[PDB]
Amino acid sequence: LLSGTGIRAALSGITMGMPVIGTWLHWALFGGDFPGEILIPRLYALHILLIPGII
Amino acid sequence: DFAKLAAAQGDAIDSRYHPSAAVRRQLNKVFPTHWSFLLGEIALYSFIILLLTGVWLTLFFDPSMAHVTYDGVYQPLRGVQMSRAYETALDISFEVRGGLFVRQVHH
Amino acid sequence: DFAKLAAAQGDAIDSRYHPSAAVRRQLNKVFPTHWSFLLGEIALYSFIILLLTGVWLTLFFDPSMAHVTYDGVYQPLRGVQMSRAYETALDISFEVRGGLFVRQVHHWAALMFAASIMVHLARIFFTGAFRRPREANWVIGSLLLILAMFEGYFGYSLPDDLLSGTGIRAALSGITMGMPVIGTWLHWALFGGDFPGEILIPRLYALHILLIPGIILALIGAHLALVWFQKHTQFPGPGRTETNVVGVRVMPVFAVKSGAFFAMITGVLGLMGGLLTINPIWNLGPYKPSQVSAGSQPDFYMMWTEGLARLWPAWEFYPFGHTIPQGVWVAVGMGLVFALLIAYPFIEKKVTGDDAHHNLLQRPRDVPVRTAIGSMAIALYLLLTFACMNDIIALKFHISLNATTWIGRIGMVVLPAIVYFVAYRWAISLQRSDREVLEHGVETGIIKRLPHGAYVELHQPLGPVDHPIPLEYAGAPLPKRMNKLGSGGAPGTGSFLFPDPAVEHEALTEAAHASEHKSLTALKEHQDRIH
Amino acid sequence: PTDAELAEMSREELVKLGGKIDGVETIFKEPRWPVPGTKAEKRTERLVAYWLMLGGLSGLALLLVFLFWPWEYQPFGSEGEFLYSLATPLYGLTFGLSILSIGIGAVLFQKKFIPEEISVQDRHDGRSPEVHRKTVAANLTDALEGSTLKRRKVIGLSLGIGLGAFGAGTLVAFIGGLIKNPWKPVVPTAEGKKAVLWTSGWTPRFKGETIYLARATGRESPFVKMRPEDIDAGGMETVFPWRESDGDGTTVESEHKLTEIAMGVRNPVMLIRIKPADMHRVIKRKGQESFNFGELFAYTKVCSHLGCPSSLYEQQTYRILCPCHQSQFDALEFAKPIFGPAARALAQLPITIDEDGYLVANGDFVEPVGPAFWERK
Amino acid sequence: ISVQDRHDGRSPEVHRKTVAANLTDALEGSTLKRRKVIGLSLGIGLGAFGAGT
Amino acid sequence: VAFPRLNALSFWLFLFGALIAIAGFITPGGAADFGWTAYSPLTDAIHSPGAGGDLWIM
Amino acid sequence: YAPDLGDANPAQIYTAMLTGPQNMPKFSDRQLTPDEKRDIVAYVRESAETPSYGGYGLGGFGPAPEGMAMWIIGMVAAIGVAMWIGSRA
Amino acid sequence: GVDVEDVPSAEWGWSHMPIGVMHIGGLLSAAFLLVMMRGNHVGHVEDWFLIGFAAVIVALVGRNWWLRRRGWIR
Amino acid sequence: ALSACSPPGETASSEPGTTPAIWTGSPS
Ligand SMILES: CCCCCCCCCCCCCCCC(=O)O[C@H](COC(=O)CCCCCCC[C@@H](C)CCCCCCCCC)COP(=O)(O)O[C@H]1[C@H](O)[C@H](O)[C@@H](O)[C@@H](O)[C@@H]1O
Ligand SMILES: CCCCCCCCCCCCCCCC(=O)O[C@H](COC(=O)CCCCCCC[C@@H](C)CCCCCCCCC)COP(=O)(O)O[C@H]1[C@H](O)[C@H](O)[C@@H](O)[C@@H](O)[C@@H]1O
Ligand SMILES: CC(C)=CCC/C(C)=C/CC/C(C)=C/CC/C(C)=C/CC/C(C)=C/CC/C(C)=C/CC/C(C)=C/CC1=C(C)C(=O)c2ccccc2C1=O
Ligand code: HEM
Ligand code: HEM
Ligand code: FES
Repeated sequence: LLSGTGIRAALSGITMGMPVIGTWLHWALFGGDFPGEILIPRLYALHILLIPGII
Repeated sequence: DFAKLAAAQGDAIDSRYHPSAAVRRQLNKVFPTHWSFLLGEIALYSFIILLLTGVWLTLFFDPSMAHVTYDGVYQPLRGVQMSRAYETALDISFEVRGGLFVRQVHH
Repeated sequence: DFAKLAAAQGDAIDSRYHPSAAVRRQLNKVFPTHWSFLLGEIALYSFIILLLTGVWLTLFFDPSMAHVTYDGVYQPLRGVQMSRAYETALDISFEVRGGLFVRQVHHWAALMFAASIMVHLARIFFTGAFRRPREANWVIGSLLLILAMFEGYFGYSLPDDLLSGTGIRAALSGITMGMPVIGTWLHWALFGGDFPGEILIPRLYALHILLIPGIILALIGAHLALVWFQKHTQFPGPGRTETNVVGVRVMPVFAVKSGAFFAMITGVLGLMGGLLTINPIWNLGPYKPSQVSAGSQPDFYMMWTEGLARLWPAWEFYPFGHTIPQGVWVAVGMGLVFALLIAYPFIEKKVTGDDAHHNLLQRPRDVPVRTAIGSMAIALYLLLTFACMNDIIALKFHISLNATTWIGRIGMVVLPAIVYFVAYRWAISLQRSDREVLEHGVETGIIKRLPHGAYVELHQPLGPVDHPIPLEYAGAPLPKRMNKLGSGGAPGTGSFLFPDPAVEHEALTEAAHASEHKSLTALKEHQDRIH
Repeated sequence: PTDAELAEMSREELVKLGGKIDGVETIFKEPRWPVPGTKAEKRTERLVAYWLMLGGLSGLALLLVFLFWPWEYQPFGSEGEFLYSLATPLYGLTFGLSILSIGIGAVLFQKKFIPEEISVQDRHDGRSPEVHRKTVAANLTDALEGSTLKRRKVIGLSLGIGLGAFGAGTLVAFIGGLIKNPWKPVVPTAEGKKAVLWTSGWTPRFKGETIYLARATGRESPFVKMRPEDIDAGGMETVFPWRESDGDGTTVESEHKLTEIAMGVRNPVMLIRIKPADMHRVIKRKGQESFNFGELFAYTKVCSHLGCPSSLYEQQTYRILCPCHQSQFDALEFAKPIFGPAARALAQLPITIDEDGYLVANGDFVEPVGPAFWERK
Repeated sequence: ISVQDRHDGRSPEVHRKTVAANLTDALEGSTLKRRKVIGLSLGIGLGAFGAGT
Repeated sequence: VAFPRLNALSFWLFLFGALIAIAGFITPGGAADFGWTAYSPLTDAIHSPGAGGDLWIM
Repeated sequence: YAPDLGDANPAQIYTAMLTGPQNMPKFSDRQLTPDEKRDIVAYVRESAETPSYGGYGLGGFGPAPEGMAMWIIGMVAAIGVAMWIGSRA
Repeated sequence: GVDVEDVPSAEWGWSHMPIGVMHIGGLLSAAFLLVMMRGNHVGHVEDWFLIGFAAVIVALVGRNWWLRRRGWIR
Repeated sequence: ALSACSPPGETASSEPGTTPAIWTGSPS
């Protein structure tokens, strides 16, 4: 619940609110509206491989 | 035994790869001894820990948003609709020996 | 405008990091230009493709064994109950623009990765590049081969479909379960319980996108570091010696050649990923323990294993209250093979007592025993691979399944021996052909009838004549056609339809002839002076 | 060379000096077009240009085809399925053609315009010079000798003990989360709690449980009871252990139970009706002489070799065949393996009929079902 | 207490001159500067492939 | 001979065609079972439909 | 062997299910109901008549033709390109 | 273990295998072909194929051993 | 590469066995 609230507030609301390309960014990232189905797998692939590799 | 063995291993390594000049250059590198020059080291070392425990966590975590009913050992959440990721996180915490410890060390 | 920018950037870089000596050392490094020395690079470039496409595939794949109903766009699977991994693989193939293309490019890149590793291993083994000081580099290569095999296995096991799930159940479950003392313990450590569990796919996904790729990346880095600082081998030749490298410097010939080869390999992989279908998962359906298909084969780099399990004859043991099944043999088989691959340089070093530093490669014909052993191993591998595919061979080519089984069983004994004999004799016969050329000169194919009736062939000596003085073999290839020594001349310069004026033809032909003489002269002077 | 005379070296001389410092001598390097102003040079330049331009136009085609082609999947036998089928081949064609043409242009530029060279580098391999080897050996030996760890056996022994103990503890606490006992009794049974490998869905659970052989309809109610007359002679059926208390797939718990019985690796059973004209040929296994109900025999659908579904029933030879490794069992001889890598017979399930006549299992398998392991027999 | 020399800042002049010579020699002997069409088509093709990919 | 390479080609075409025609025994249906004269209606896809006859022809 | 089902009209499929000729199990009208038989007929015809989406279907058998294609097209082309770029001797 | 007359490029690489390895290899291959007759199969054509191939292998090994023992083959 | 062993508990029989009795199930 806590981390889901954090995802909604920051990763979703701020991304959605941006100008011209904001909702486009939100729908590219979440694959749709905020309670999507490809959010946790996407964050998992970003978090165990992508960002650690770059780091 | 472990003197002639070390000499033989050194001879073999130097005949195959001849790193003596480069290795000696690395051994003679001088480093200042101020305590603050250790701060960066901390950021490195914890990172290594984050890798090790991290790999361990990948052996039990399932990153899914599919809905399930818990049906586990932790009573206050039995029969509760959750996600597969939350279920496997609870399984790391409660079902795996040392899973909670590895989770807490990682965080 | 860009010259001043280049000069200022170089001055800033040198003032900040002073890399001039090291950069110049890396730019002047000389790499031999033999075509076979490119083989390893293929395994590199495909691997890079495997990274790139791989990252793409990680943005859409959910590796969950949870079961859901499809309700996707693919009608012939609407309402079918499947795992979440299979549904997400279907969504990649159908719901993401270019997702099918990325999947197919990824699978084709995996296949090319395995195949090019095998061909590079063949090159290394037959040329004798595993010899001192390059034994550890052979060990690293063997580890990379094993890791790539298992990485590809896990990869195509990731989408839980009927074929990959059947392969998982057969190999990774049945063989593991039957191991003598710890088999069930290994099975329940890996699967978390019985085979149709709930944790296998996430675990394989973690192993396959992060762990094995990381290990392979580190091993390839160490591999290429060894190749770079243990300078490349070379074949014996005009200007070649154990103490030098003859070729081209990195800047710019080698860099441009490597970049262009990368681009061409990417082109081949993209064309195959577009025009050829690989792993059409939606035709197989979700994995179900109650269903199986006739054509049950893994990707080719694993096929040999199944062939072994298809050919070994139902030999099981029953100690005091315990069972040792047939699958155990297969496991041991693989183990032995991998063992026999890792420690080959040390085996040959023990057998021949040859522990000398070696930088000049051997032609395979000059080492008939090792060539015979390598041909024997290749024959056995091919036979096991085809015995894995003996059901398809039986269906297409009219032959009974029992016939192919017994051909494979008898062959895994008879065929390697025949291939050893033939390869040994063939290598020695190639040696004899080299000696014949060196001692009589190249046969030009021209026959003259002498006034007394003698039919003679015109020989072109490769050295002086006393009949030529017989030259000494120097481990290098010899010409056997006269067109390869320049006798075929040059065509009229032009555009394939219209000639250039004869003055330009004369200028270009004379310049090229002068350049060829200058190059040969330079090599001759270097050879004469160093020796 | 000094700064003054470095200031007065041509680029060729500086390249020669730089190569000589690194140990490299370029013994041959000549321009590709010594003769100026020829038509052949123009032709080669235009050839390289055409290859690079084909790469550019194919990249543009990739952009256009990706953005504008109709890519969405189209159902079977409809309009627009040809364009959908061409969607992915066009991506492959454009992408591969573009990058392959760029690579070909680069190769042609190297072969035709970059000057041909023959450089020679000295390996300088083998043993290091004695100065380097002796200095590095002296540095290492001096570290070990000034450390004084050699002449302090208590510290060395304690260090070895402590590091080994910490490593052992860490390795155990690492691997230990994965180690599971396969023989922990977790499966209920009409004879208590039993290990997973000893049990399947056919194992009765309350000492008189009616387990029906249910066919998979492959649809709400994917399993249904079936009668002996629902199999014609020489016909094969895949049945599953279905009980009354499992449901019909309507409620979510019913679907969970039906899924868990359909996914049981040791659940599926092959039910075959022998033609009576061949029932004289049946040879029965010791201890299973009464497991068939007339012409209907029931065997496991799990190969005894490695657990694949041995699901190819040849009626005219009564041969059960496993496609994974081509094992052949004789259905007329208690599924004895007559060919392949299988060495153990398939388990036979005892069956009968209930009062209503529906086929039911008359007990449990009289042995473990799947592939063998250490603890079997 | 050990003391090591930095030997940092710019490189000795010989190294800088020889590196610049090697790089400009590559770029000049390649003769790509006087091939306007080849350079232009290379830029266009690389950019087209980059945009498409 | 006039064409020394065409001669070796003839020999190898012999060897491999003979092997192809004889390999019909490897088929479960067996090799050609219609005589060496291959009379017409008996050789159709209906009568003698196996693969050994096709290997014979080729 | 079990033959390729592509060139068979629906009535042949239905009667092959209904009367198992030889080493085919016999699927009676109660083991496979007529609606089930028609569903199977529909799926078989759809699978026969569907074009491959990923490109050229390599016979529809899986990894064996895929590996043969890789060894005979991809690897052959790669080795030929390497021979073009590199040198002999 | 070979001469320049037999293997021209003998100095350049491993070029001899002791004939004992080949002889015991043939005997072991024949023994494997024979022992493959124990197993699960109704038919006996494969047994005759195994016997024939084992006989050929044993005959080859016996002839080679006899000719090296008498001096003709070296 | 060694020999084969038959399973100790996989013998054949000669007794024909009795036809299975009609099944009755306990309520629970
Ligand atoms: C280089 C490795 C060197 C160190 C190896 C690690 C040390 C091995 C022993 C592990 C230490 C004990 C930790 C807990 C182990 C324990 O005490 O298990 C008990 C029964 O052990 C025993 O008597 C002794 C175990 C005998 C070992 C058998 C050896 C087989 C090994 C070699 C094969 C496994 C290979 C693993 C490869 C990994 C594959 C994946 C990449 C009963 O299990 P169970 O009643 O099912 O309860 C479960 C909880 O135990 C458990 O934590 C779990 O978390 C709970 O879920 C629960 O199921
Ligand atoms: C890289 C080149 C590839 C070019 C691809 C670029 C083309 C662009 C678009 C591609 C669209 C896809 C092409 C058509 C779309 C398509 O898939 O067309 C199949 C046709 O396939 C065939 O046979 C026709 C065979 C002719 C193709 C020949 C080329 C094959 C090459 C690639 C093989 C070389 C490797 C050789 C290996 C061995 C060499 C070493 C010894 C349907 O045949 P069908 O008549 O329905 O029967 C089938 C049966 O399995 C069955 O009868 C079944 O009943 C049917 O359902 C159907 O599957
Ligand atoms: C194991 C065994 C003995 C098999 C014998 C069967 C056979 C080929 C008999 C031929 C008759 C004989 C023996 C002739 C002897 C004369 C000679 C030397 C002939 C040489 C020519 C030969 C043997 C060709 C066969 C090549 C061969 C067996 C290849 C393996 C088969 C493979 C890998 C098929 C894979 C494959 C399949 C199955 C497709 O359906 C498909 C569909 C669309 C595109 C590609 C493919 C594809 O690649
Ligand atoms: C800079 C590096 C990293 C940081 C800062 C980081 C941070 C975190 C944090 C704070 C959590 C929450 C843990 C919890 O609440 O249980 C987490 C979870 C997780 N981490 Fe990392 N991590 C890093 C690297 C890695 C790596 C390299 C891996 C894998 C190799 C990994 C695997 C995981 C997994 C699977 C989880 C979810 C499991 C769980 O929450 O229990 N992490 N990460
Ligand atoms: C040597 C390296 C690799 C090999 C041989 C390999 C091989 C494969 C193969 C053959 C498949 C089957 C794809 C299909 O059938 O559709 C696959 C799937 C997959 N690969 Fe890899 N792979 C490698 C590296 C990677 C890397 C580094 C990543 C991630 C960065 C990755 C991500 C994936 C994913 C997510 C899947 C499953 C998704 C899907 O099947 O569409 N792979 N792999
Ligand atoms: S699993 Fe059935 S033969 Fe291997």
